[PDB]
Amino acid sequence: SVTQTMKGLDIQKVAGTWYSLAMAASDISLLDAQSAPYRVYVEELKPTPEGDLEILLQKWENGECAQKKIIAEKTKIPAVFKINKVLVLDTDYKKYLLFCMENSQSLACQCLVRTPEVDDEALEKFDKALKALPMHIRLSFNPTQLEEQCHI
Amino acid sequence: SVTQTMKGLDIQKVAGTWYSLAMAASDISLLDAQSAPYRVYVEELKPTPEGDLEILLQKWENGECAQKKIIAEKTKIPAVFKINKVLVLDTDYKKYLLFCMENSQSLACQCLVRTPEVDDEALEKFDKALKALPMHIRLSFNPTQLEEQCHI
Ligand SMILES: CCCCCCCCCCCC(=O)O
Ligand SMILES: CCCCCCCCCCCC(=O)O
Ligand SMILES: [Cl-]
Ligand SMILES: [Cl-]
Repeated sequence: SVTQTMKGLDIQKVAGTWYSLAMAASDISLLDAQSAPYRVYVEELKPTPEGDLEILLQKWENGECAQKKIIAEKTKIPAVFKINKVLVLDTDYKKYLLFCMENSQSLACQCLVRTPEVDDEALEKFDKALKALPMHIRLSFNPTQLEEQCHI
Repeated sequence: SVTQTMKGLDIQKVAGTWYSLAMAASDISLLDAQSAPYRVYVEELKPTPEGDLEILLQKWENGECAQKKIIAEKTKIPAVFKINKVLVLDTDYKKYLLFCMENSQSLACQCLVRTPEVDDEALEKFDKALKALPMHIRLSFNPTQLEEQCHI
């Protein structure tokens, strides 16, 4: 599984606007196509007062880019949420957030960033985090693509 | 461009059987689909006595895995061949070979290995080599997939 988790995570401080700067997955089929199952682009995190996590994302399907609203239910553990588990690996709230989704084992991780900008330090932390994980596909987006619906 | 090249390359010593262990590209569309243009799997390098390079590869197209024979013409420079330029970055002849293809700028690099085995040292050299290059997609294959036509 994923052996890395943010201690003392303040879910309220991750609210707002994020960009899916990089994505990686255990299996090529999870991200290879615009419509692959883990090819989802984060737009906004809406934490509830009850401590759950409403996610706004983009997902390409039936040939166009759909906006989708998902709920990740809090758990026993603070850096873990359920839909499929969502684990928050690391974040500084103001610049970057790393997270992984795992089922059952299918696994996908992203480097979220606050601005439409290539952040090398945050890409570095993502790479370090991935070293320990059995990834077979990695994608990254350029600033033009970050400002486009479904990163086209 | 690519700023890395094997000094003193003995083209005759790269003959024989190779496996496409990892691939990376400047643009997602160059490797994302089974039929993407730089998604080609090396099977065998046949150097000519004239010093050219006959390549046997697999390429998925019109829904099946085709065997294709290509000629890379030698140039002024020994670690450079022409079809699109092919640059040999590094090789130890017995275990791994790193190479890049560039046009015009579209760029794709592979980590070839001699055996159907995950070679971490060779994946490390590939990563180091890629750091200096503007890659946005990376793929890697497992030993089951290395023994299959078109790595399925
Ligand atoms: C705390 C960060 C929340 C991470 C956002 C995850 C959004 C996608 C989760 C499930 C993706 C899917 O529906 O395939
Ligand atoms: C010296 C190593 C030779 C490298 C093998 C390159 C094979 C593919 C080159 C062109 C690929 C294509 O046809 O798209
Ligand atoms: Cl729980
Ligand atoms: Cl020449």
